[PDB]
Amino acid sequence: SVLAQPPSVSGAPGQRVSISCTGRSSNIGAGYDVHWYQQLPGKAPKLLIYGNTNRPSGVPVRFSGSMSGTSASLAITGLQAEDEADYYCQSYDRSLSGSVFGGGTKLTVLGQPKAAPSVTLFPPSSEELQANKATLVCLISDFYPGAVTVAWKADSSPVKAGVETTTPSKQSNNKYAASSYLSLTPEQWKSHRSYSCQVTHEGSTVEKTVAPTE
Amino acid sequence: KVFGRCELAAAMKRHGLDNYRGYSLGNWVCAAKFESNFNTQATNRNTDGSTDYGILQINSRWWCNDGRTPGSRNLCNIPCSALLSSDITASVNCAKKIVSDGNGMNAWVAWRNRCKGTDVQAWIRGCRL
Amino acid sequence: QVQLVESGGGLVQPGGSLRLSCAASGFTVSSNYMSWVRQAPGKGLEWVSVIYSGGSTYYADSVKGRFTISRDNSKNTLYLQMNSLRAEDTAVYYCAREGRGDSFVYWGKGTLVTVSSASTKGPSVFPLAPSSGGTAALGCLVKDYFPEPVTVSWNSGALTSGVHTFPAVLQSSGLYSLSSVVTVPSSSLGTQTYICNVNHKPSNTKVDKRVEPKS
Repeated sequence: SVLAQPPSVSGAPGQRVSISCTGRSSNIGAGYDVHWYQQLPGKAPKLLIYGNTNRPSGVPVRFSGSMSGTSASLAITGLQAEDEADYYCQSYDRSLSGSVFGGGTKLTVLGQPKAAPSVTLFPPSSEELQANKATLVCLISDFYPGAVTVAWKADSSPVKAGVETTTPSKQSNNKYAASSYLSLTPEQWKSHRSYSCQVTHEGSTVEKTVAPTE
Repeated sequence: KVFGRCELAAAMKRHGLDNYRGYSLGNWVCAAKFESNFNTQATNRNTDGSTDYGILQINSRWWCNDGRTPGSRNLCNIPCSALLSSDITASVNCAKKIVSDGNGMNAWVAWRNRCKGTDVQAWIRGCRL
Repeated sequence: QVQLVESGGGLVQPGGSLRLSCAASGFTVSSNYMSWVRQAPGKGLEWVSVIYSGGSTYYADSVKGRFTISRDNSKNTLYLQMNSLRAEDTAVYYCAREGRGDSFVYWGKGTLVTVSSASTKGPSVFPLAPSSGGTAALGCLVKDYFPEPVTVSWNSGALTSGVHTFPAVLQSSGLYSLSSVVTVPSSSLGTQTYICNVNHKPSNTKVDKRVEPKS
């Protein structure tokens, strides 16, 4: 790499964290200023630090930059849930003749308030069944942290065949969302008294059930 | 010699730097301000054995020959001493060559940091050019 | 007041060509340093190209000889002509206005470019009828499409409150599926009409689906 950053950094609310940016003799080491960017989920990056240490309008005092030799740092004091984002350092490289970005650092705030997931389960629509297909739709929303396990059941038996589950990702409200899809044949759907989608999140369990009798 | 801002702007314009390689005159004035503080005799030794000479701080490893630098190239074909003259001709002619190497004005680290993307024409504002 | 609006993104096959636009407002593109920055799905930022206020252009080695940056002063627009596109050119392309020392002070929201030799597949849309306290959840299942994205609106944009379009799942088959759900008052179910407007531009799919209560 031309600029290196640690892939991940984590801290607790109220903690001080720092994200390093390691350049080379052709960029930071040549005297080229380092700029920092904060990229919130589902948003374009925004300038956080310019010219090694300057904060643009609206950037809190808890964000600070440092730079000497071939390296620069981004310090964050009084860590808050709102600081969770991808951070990028940027410089100029005279060997490549252009602007260059570090690989980015994902910042996790471990200890921010826990949020239990909301679950909505939909059975296959009659339109889909009339087309000789069946899909069960399990929608998981408003949870924090992002780790969840989805367990599907046909009566009391676990079902793993035809299960497609998303890797959880952030919603506009800074909480996670995930989806699980169970594909069955119309015959499989009608052969059981019930189907359940159960979501495990930390020590909690939320389960929704659908019945083919309607 | 230490130039005045407007004095250097006039001298640089007379040596054809205005819009040279697409860089308006104010970029050149700004670069000399942050590189040498308008001092034609500014000399800066580097830990690698090279030295930066004059008003535009031209490097002895690639552009000029000072006879002290290991692996010197002398791409401007001039002694580094010619770049310390009160007459900016030699510094301008070498800067015209440097700006044409693959980096543009970014070759001047201080231009990239302090002048690139700023209101550079404020550096020629109020001058009777 | 300063705004950057990019468009021109979409699906193109390997070796194909595409031209991106970035319409600016609240500043003049011709007297500014403008740049293109891309971001491949789940990857980091990658600088692509720059055009200096004086007209000088610079490119990243990865796009050199294939991409051409340019601007139209009368239209106050920035362009990125992309030729001989490869699978690894798939990314969200951002337009940026530079500040001091190539700091990227203003960014657009980005335009998605997908480069794939896989066949385009339009989605199958199915209603997710509300079943029988105060609220009801209903939606639309957007099944088996390629590539991303699909946009979902409700009642041609009239209904925005309580709308949640979930991130898509990438299935084993290589096809995507997503769902959009709206939480509505239960008392509205007998009267209010609920139509999800599904748009999948690569396959030119424009489908409106009625979500009615089941009987």
